[PDB]
Amino acid sequence: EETRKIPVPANRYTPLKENWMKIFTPIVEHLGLQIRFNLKSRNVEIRTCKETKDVSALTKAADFVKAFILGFQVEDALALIRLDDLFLESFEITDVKPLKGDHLSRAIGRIAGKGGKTKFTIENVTRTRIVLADVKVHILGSFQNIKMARTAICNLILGNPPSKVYGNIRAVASRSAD
RNA sequence: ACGGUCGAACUUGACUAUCUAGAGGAAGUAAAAGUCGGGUUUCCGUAGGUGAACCUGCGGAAGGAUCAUUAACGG
Repeated sequence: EETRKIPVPANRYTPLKENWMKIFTPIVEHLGLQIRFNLKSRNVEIRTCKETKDVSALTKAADFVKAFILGFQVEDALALIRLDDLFLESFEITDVKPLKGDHLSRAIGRIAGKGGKTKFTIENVTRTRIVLADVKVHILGSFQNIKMARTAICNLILGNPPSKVYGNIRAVASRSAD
């Protein structure tokens, strides 16, 4: 029996505690994996028991809990539980353009937009989920959808206004046999 | 008449300033319906790319649209 341990930061302890039943129930019910949260090591531990139905379910659960810790909602990583062709690609915001200080903050703003609206628009077009950590961007979706979302985000964080980005991603989504 | 003094003005070169004729050159204008025919958020300073514009490099600005998380840490 093998196990996987994944860490949790201090800012994700309370979301883990509130959503704990919605996390451990799908892992143990139909995947059949033991789960605990070590408070000393601050780790979510997932284990294979005799009740595990099939191999690689523990990898599925590990991706689910890792996606929840990175900042995604519990149902958007339950999508990683159910679907097979889903991945979790992430990058830093300074990876494409060296931005210092206030400029960097403005880049973060034009991933969000007003009220988060711009971000949601990309999530509507690329069919992905984007999480903005403090200087990090995480995309959950299919491989081509991750490519479209990262193209939109990289276009946003090197200077393009949101309307041009919307038009470009709508043209690409029309061309992508969606 | 010698000499001294005040000194107009005259001649010669330089510095000039003004007035006044000009062969020629480079132009433009009116007359010829004569001949041939897509990219960009907005900038600043410096440098290069054929002068400017524009593009790129380097360093700066916003005069550019912040969503989500963050009470435990004791045995």
